[PDB]
Amino acid sequence: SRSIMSSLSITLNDGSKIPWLGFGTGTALYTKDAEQDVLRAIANGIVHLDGAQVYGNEDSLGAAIAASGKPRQSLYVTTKLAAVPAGQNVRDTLVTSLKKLKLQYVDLFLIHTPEQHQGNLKSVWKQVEELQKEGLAKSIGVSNFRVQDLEEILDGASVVPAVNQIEYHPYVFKADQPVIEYMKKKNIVPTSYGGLTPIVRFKGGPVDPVLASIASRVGTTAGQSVSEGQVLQLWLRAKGIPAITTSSKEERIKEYLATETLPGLTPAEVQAIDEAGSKAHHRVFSKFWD
Repeated sequence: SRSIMSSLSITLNDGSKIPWLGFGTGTALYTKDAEQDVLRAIANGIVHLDGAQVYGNEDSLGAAIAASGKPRQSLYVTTKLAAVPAGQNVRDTLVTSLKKLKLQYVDLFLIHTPEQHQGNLKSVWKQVEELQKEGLAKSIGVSNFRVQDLEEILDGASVVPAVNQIEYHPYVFKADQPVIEYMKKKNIVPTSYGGLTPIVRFKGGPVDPVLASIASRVGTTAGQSVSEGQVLQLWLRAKGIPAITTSSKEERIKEYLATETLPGLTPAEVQAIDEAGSKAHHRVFSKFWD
């Protein structure tokens, strides 16, 4: 049965392994849908589940884990700090998350965005470092942090964030080159959300014929049909960047799973996607980056 051990994973700077393929509750409107989506993801073999405080779906993620019958120790669970409610501290929010998730610890706890902690980034990160010492979060990281934001929290830090979860796909490749290079020097692993943006929101752009050509190649090598969407995930796999996905259709979930083991892209293929993506800038989330 699929588990963290039995799945493709990426090693973090603290020694632990995060599964390369993840599934996120995202901005799912109804918790009833969110629960069924996570159940579908676990049942089809995804073992990395991404939640957040701010969208209220931790309860459904916890209920789905309990209802799936899969041992919690087989699964990697992430959640993310929203704004700190008045009269509370960071630890208070994680205790609340863990009660909703029905867990004793999360595998990964992230600051969801620097925009919610303006003037307090150093303080918040120190609090997150203490939550790792306390045993409530195995690994700690950030989300949507620019180079400027990382410099701020790294000044006088005892722990370097294990990951920076960001929007990442070919249409932000050119703009993100500085933060990607910075993270590589500090050994911060980027993780991707929004990986299918080019073909879901901007179909008809310059990357499409490149994806079509590469999908035909990968499919010929593998002996099965391969989609443009699967090539976008192989692009992330080739860069060592975990892909957090969002679609709930069992047919698409099975497509995602296949990308874990499809033939990898060659250097010329990755470069061709980099180039074609660099012909357009389309940033869908965290617009303060622009």
